Amino acid sequence: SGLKKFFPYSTNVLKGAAADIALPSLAGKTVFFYFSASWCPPSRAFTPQLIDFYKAHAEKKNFEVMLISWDESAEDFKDYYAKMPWLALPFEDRKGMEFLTTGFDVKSIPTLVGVEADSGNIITTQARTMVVKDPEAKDFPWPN
Ligand SMILES: *SC[C@H](NC(=O)CC[C@H](N)C(=O)O)C(=O)NCC(=O)NCCCNCCCCN
Repeated sequence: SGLKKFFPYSTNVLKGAAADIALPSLAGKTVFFYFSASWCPPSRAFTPQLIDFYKAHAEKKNFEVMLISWDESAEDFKDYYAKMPWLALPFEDRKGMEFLTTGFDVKSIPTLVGVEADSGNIITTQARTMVVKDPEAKDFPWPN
């Protein structure tokens, strides 16, 4: 996996209440790293739009979303991630969050960066705006 250079400290990611998801289940997909936090109103307001997009398109367009949390506390993470249907980098992997923030040049939230799982190549850094501008995914994955 292609993405293994982006997970130095977590071998499993979250889905719902579990922590049994491994990286091979992302083979062949585009993976969107979603930088967000509940303390940020703009981020909170973008999340539902991304939820509708995910329900409409995740299967047909073969993508996954992974929350990379800038939340303030373990409790805030738990409550905010519980609103989401997709994956998350575990909160206790703070170092891994900082690694990805630096690696994808994330200076603000919400930010959504799409990567090809098999190569690890960044495909798009504009997915936040394009989920809003292209809600039917006509031009997905919006390659930069
Ligand atoms: S809620 C957190 C904030 N996000 C926004 O305000 C939303 C931005 C935009 N309208 C959008 O909707 O995407 C956020 O992520 N703030 C963090 C941040 O931007 N810090 C970077 C500050 C860098 N300042 C540079 C100063 C250099 C001067 N020489």
